[PDB]
Amino acid sequence: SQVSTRLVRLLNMVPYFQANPKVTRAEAAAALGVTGKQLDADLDQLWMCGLPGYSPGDLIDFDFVGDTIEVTFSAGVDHPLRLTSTEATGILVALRALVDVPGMVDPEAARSAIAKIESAV
Amino acid sequence: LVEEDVLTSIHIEEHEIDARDTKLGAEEITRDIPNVSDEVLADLDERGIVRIGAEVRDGDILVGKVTPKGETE
Amino acid sequence: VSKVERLMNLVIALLSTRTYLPAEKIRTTVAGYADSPSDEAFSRMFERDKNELRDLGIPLETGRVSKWDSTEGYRINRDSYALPPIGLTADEAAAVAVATQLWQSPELVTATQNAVLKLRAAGV
DNA sequence: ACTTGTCGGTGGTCTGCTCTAACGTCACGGCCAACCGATCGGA
Repeated sequence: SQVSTRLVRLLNMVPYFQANPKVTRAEAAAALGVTGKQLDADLDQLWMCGLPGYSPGDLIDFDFVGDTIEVTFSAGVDHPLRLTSTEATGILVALRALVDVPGMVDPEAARSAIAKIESAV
Repeated sequence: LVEEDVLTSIHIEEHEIDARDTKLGAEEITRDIPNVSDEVLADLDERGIVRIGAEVRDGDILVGKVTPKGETE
Repeated sequence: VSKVERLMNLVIALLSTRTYLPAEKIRTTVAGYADSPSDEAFSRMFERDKNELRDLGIPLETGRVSKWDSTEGYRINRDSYALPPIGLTADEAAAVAVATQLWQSPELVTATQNAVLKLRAAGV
């Protein structure tokens, strides 16, 4: 599904914008999708969705003063999505654990990350 | 008589409120009170009821209740 | 309008509701569902949208309106929606740097990218 | 390729209609209780 990926991307992009104070345009255009051209087209579509009634004060808001994209109204969308059962989380955990490289982040990074991810899931 | 509390009497009043179950939802006793100021909720404890010993005037909130409203234009 | 707009509006509406919203109210209230020709096209489209949302991972629960109401509606548990807290930052940098290096299977790379994006949306 | 509307189906709950073959057969639970004047229908 090529729509589901976009939907998940937006559902994570809104919390990302609300959690990084005044993120510049380049950081968003390089992190969430390399194509910065479609970033504006995705922001335009995000500007149209909001709470039922779809009046000002219900749709999500923003400030394009310059490069910084800040969100003033989120319409309840503040937290990211939960890592789906197995799937993404399973693959990430498997890759993190089955690494065939001699330990370099083993002391307090790899094991800590594994334990924290397992507890979070 | 006023100074020495000769003809002075104590009168006790009882106010009771119940949170029932309605068809549109359930009624919750809490200190949320959608549209009020912040100093009105100063004598209410964590569970939304006044504190013992707190002086109450006319119109002061004793128990904070709220009911489902439904969809209204 | 657009399918993505319908999905986003439905997600937001089901997130912000307090009681189980029935499908009849979903048709009139949520934008994009009011352009259907008849009640069967809307029903099938809403069923497909529910299937997609449930398969994605978003918790979409179906239950009664209330005790004294026989209508059946839908909600989204905001508490089960995700887990806010995150751990340290140094380990996450190593995890991201090793997230994907040579894997070619589309499912694996898409899953890793989704996990990385969710981690970025939950801090770095 | 993805979406979408028409087609068809399984299963479940709320609501309404019909039927049941020994013989059976003419209601109660209860005062009213003043006390005046006016008036129509009986005797």
